[PDB]
Amino acid sequence: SKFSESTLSGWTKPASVTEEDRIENTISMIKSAIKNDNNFDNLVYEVFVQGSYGNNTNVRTNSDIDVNIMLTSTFYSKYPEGKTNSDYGFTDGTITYNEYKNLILTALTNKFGTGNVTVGNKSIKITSNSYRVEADCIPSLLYRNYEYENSSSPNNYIEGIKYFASDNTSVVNYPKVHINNGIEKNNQTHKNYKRLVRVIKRLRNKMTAENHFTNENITSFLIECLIWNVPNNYINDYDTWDETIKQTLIFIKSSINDNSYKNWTEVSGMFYLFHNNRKWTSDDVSSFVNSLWSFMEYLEHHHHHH
Ligand SMILES: O=c1ccn([C@@H]2O[C@H](COP(=O)(O)OP(=O)(O)OP(=O)(O)O)[C@@H](O)[C@H]2O)c(=O)[nH]1
Ligand SMILES: [Mg+2]
Repeated sequence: SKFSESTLSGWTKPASVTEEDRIENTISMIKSAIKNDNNFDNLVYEVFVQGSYGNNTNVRTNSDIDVNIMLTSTFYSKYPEGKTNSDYGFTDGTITYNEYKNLILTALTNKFGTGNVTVGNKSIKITSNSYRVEADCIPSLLYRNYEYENSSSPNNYIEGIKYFASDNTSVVNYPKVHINNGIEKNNQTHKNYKRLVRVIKRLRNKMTAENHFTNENITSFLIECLIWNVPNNYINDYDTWDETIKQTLIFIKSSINDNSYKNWTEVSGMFYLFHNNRKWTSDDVSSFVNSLWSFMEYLEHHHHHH
């Protein structure tokens, strides 16, 4: 490629943490907002980091931390066919999602101030200078998937999250499963899986910045999922980032062309990566990979002259 091995390696680095305790302080301040609100006293819930910070795939220190505030004493379920809540001894919920969200908003408002809480479509932004909290908060309910492994046992399920965007469309994710699977792949690749994620994100940004290629449907989450689908041998068998990226692009192109991409899941394994309601298409990813291939000049220009 046109980039040195030193340059590529720099672009694999985790984003610097200019706070040392940013994740810690952020989780702790949000937890404090909830725990001191008496209206949560009888509720069970978890405050945890998801997205790029939860996966250690963040490439910019300035980016916002995604914090899930997940209710678990009331939850949603996916059952095997023909089963209902009463087959598992459950009610339809002692609190609705909107009631829970409004409690969360009150707690966050009391902690951070009404002018520093903004409700977006899929998250609540906290911009608190006083407590140094810059975070996207996702209030969710735990989602108990009993169907995936066909569990009739109330305590055996795959754990996800579910919430309703501000337009009331349903969103189901499996952030903890995603995190666990990404840790596993990192362990199997000598920590090079997440390094590869980070350098491909930085190269996407560089292609946009330098007017080579721009496609708003190529999200960071998509890039992480694409790289998670690269077989470990393409990461473990090479001695340079140049060659690792080269083989990654060859593999993704081949997999779109031979339709095997249709079996790829997101990192959680719980949804397919490509389908008709994703923001991206296979054409988008083909274009992205082709553009990266050209940007990196894996086909060297004539006489090494651009
Ligand atoms: O489970 C998910 C999570 C996220 N997304 C989609 O990914 C987009 C970002 O959602 P996230 O903010 O959770 O992803 P991320 O931290 O890894 O990436 P960045 O913040 O750096 O962008 C969102 O706009 C959503 O479209 C999913 O499709 N499924
Ligand atoms: Mg994010």
